[PDB]
Amino acid sequence: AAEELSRCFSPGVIEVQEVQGKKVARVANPRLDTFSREIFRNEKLKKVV
Amino acid sequence: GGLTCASAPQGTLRILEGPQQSLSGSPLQPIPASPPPQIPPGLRPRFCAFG
Repeated sequence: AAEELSRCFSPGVIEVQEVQGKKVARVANPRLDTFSREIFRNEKLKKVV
Repeated sequence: GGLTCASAPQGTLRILEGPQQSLSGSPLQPIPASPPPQIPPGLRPRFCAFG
């Protein structure tokens, strides 16, 4: 779900690191974001961000 | 020695020339249906924010 999150934003904003075997999404650079509000179409991650 | 009326004909034949029907195949169109408009592959964003 970290990758689906990283695709609902301008691509540089959510940098998906690999802290453990699992993948964690982190907000690397908020400034690159264009307001497209494409998370709000996800219906499961509009509650997370 | 003249011409006289003879016996009435017993039947009539009417001839016409006719060809026949082929199988129904119903080949509607070369490239058929209304083919849908669609996505160019990959595309990519052609615009970025400032900063």
